[PDB]
Amino acid sequence: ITVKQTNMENIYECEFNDGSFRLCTRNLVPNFNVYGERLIKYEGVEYREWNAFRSKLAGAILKGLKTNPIRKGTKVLYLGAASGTTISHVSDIIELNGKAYGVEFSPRVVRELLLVAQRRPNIFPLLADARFPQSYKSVVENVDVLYVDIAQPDQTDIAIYNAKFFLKVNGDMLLVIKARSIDVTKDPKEIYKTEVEKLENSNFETIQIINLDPYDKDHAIVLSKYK
Amino acid sequence: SSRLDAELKLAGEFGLKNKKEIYRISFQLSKIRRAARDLLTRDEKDPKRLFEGNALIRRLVRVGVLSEDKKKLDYVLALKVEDFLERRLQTQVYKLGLAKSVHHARVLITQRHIAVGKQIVNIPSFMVRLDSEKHIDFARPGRVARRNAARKAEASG
Amino acid sequence: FEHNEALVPPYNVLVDTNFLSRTVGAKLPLLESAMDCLYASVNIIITSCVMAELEKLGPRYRVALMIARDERWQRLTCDHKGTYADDCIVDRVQKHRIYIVATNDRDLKRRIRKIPGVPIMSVQ
Amino acid sequence: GRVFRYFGDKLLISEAKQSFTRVGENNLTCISCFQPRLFAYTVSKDLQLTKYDITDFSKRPKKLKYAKGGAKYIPNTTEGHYDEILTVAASPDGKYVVTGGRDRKLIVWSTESLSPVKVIPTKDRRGEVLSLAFRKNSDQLYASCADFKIRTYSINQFSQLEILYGHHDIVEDISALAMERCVTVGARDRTAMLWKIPDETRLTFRGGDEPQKLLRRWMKEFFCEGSIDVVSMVDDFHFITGSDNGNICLWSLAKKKPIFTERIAHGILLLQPFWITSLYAIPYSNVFISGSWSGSLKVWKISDNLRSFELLGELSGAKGVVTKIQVVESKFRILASIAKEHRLGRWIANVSGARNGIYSAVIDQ
Amino acid sequence: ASYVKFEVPQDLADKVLEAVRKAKESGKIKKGTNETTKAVERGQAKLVIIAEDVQPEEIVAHLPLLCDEKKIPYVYVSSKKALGEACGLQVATASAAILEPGEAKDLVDEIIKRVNEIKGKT
RNA sequence: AUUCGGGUCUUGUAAUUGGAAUGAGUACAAUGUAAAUACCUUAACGAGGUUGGA
Repeated sequence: ITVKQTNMENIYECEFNDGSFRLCTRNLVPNFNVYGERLIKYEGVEYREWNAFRSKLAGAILKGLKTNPIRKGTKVLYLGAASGTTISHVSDIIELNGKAYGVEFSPRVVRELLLVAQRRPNIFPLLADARFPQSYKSVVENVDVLYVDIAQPDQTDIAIYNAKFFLKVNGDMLLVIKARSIDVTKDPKEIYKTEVEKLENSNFETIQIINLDPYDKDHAIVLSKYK
Repeated sequence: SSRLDAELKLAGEFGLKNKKEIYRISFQLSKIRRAARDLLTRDEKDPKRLFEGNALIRRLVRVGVLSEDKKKLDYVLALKVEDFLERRLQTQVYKLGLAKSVHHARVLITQRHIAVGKQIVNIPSFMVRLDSEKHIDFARPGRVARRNAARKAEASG
Repeated sequence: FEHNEALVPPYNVLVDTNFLSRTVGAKLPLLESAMDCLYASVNIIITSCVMAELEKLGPRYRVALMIARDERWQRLTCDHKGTYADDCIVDRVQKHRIYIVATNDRDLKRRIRKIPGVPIMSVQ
Repeated sequence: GRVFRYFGDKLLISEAKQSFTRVGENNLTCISCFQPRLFAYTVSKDLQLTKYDITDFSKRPKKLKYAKGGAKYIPNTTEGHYDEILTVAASPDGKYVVTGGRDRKLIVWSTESLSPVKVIPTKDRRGEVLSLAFRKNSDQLYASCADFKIRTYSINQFSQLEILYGHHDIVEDISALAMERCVTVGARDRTAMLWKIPDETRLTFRGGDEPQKLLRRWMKEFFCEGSIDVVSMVDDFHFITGSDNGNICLWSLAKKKPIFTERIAHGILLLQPFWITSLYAIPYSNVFISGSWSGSLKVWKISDNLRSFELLGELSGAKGVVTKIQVVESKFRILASIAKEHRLGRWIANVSGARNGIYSAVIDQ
Repeated sequence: ASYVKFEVPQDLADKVLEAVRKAKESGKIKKGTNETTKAVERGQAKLVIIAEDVQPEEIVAHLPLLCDEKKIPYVYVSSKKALGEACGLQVATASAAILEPGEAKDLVDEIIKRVNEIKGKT
């Protein structure tokens, strides 16, 4: 075993007993895991294994995400926080300094987000509809990163709307494009092109466009800067 | 070249369905006249647009056509080529369990076996419509299809 | 040619300025012409650079502009309208070898054939 | 060959004599009555075939003889049943009774000795026998099967004549009269199909009407149908179906849609309708009987103009899951097989008064 | 039933059972609630199929919640006996999953897109 | 396209299994040249071996 820093803050790689390499983050709440993930001690510091097949962010990193706008003390608005898988990893990355505002409108699932957010002062859970940022206007502040992973046909438009409410000028947006929940009929690759155009025809500056394959079928993530 | 990468595409469809030739040419031309004559909507609702309407629209089809919409069937020109392809036993008869995998299929389609609810159907490029009857028939008996009925859960598309 | 395909209806077609002029002053229905040859729904578009160039041509040759500013072609908002029509399309299709290009510029076509998976259309 | 029996209004239903006879078997799936001394034949999931004398309307069905199948009979041309018997039909000539079920065999027995005289396999690994119906005054048998086919037979040739194709799901129920034709129902295909055997043609009737659409066209002034489960022919030109949303539909061969619908015919009990699990139109008459698991047998009367039917009455001693209904006459005697389970294994939550045996009702005038 | 999130018309329900059968034959399926669960937890499943007549409802109640976290689409059928008997079993099944569609890709893609429409979307 | 980087990972058995694959002959009457009527359609009986580059 060996753990070492990567190009990105608070994000580490492991050499393993057998010779495999897996992403991990620095455990903000030591001894405690959110999903089933492996906990790993190295030189008396504990790390949480970051499975790429579950977390789209881990996926995007392993597909060569140039520069990750999520780091120490960053303020993120997380649309579609779900059960807390990925958001728990951005909590680890951001540390006590920074803040994550998790919006999620499915009660069945916010149920399990609660447990994650109790243990973690970083994360501020919100049971609300990302289509109405007015309904959480009064709890959140403006942010550096708008991380948007919501299953909705007009997902992009939702994201832009939240952006002009909460995203700082020159802030970054990681937008996950779910081809099959925008339209199962259309070609995933035609969808990626037309959604990016919505960002450009607003004023987002497309930095990088990753295809999440192996890890997520019919998915692409866009990194862009709001002006 | 585009000619080249085309001559790629075709070979892609060459078992994106199962063929071995330019039946891709067949279906192609089809798509043409389908569109073509169709696309020549033009026009209005000329009582003609009418008969032709539910007409070509009654392309549906089963295993064939679209699903539920249109009007605008040029969608087909997209599909058809890339859709009309399936449908027929040439396709939608592997996608039903019996056939172990296209090849291991056309062969029975031919080789007597594989029959559409009574009467075989050697024409190893028929067309399907109301399929639930596309069994083996067989009439010691069609072996490859009669016991390897792993299709007993062939709930596919 | 080893190029993996993933094109889906409706085809996205960038129409250049020359083609637009041409089809206008010879009365060729560009929209229907593309749906005919592509045999599927087409979204017909024109970059801002191409239509700007037309705008200059439009000072003495009225008629291309209106057709070219028609919804049928929908504007593709490029970041560099100032670049000759040719280079504009090239730099837009170089990242999106996805879009089909209809051009009368045999020079632009030649250098697009280089890029795998670029349908090319033109008027004889 | 049309409706000529108008005794609907005459029936003394309110004063019907009701009885029940327990059987030591589990889950009667079908009952078949013979009418020229009258007989009934019952089959069960327990692999038992049983013969009753029912000629004395004053006393309950008299057990005469039985034959039980079992594991001994695993092969499929053995002369015994080894998997659930799903259906039984008595031959119109009095000579034969034929059974069939999940072991993909037709077995024809002599009524004399209750012994197998011929076994005719379907020859398909999915060809479970789901329903039988003799052409009236004939030896021509029709078997609806689970592999979407209807097989025909000549019983005094002990042979298979042909196979009919059309359905896109299991053919749950089949009904026939005197003509060389039959009606079938395809369950989840939500169609009924009229097979004209000699003309080599077939009519197709479609249900499965979207409730939102139905409501939409009703506003011009209910319950989802997922399966059409039962069928009975009233004459050579009309038939009735029963669905798992409680709908009893009257159809004419001339019309594409049902000419009449009684929705949730057996009521409900957020809202769930009682399925129609049994349906028997006495041939060429204006009366038919329906059954569910709601505790009673509903007797209905068809209009003289054949454009509607109406509730004549209820036979309320019929608790349990009615799996099959037959009617014999001398005075009408309704016989119905009652089980704790649905014939085919569809799951039924709380059946009130669940029991195993034969319900009888004698109705005068 | 209450764990059922949306309404599935019988045409779709039949197109689902079909999709599953072809997937037994030509692809890879998982059958049973525990195995379906693991398929979602592992992110392998492309489509999840849940029966409507599960008898304690709560047995499959966790699936809608779980599928949404992992963004895997799910669909309903009306009979558990019918889904199991599709699956190549002679007994009932409460839920199943398609891992690789094989010769049902086209058939599945239409389902995952019809359940989008009758869910909202565009 | 590679120049080095990258991609990642079955691929060979001139290895060992599959059905009583199937073809071709044999009554087979024959829509049938009432003779073509064994050549049809059966039926079966039988029955798998261009280029460029050393």
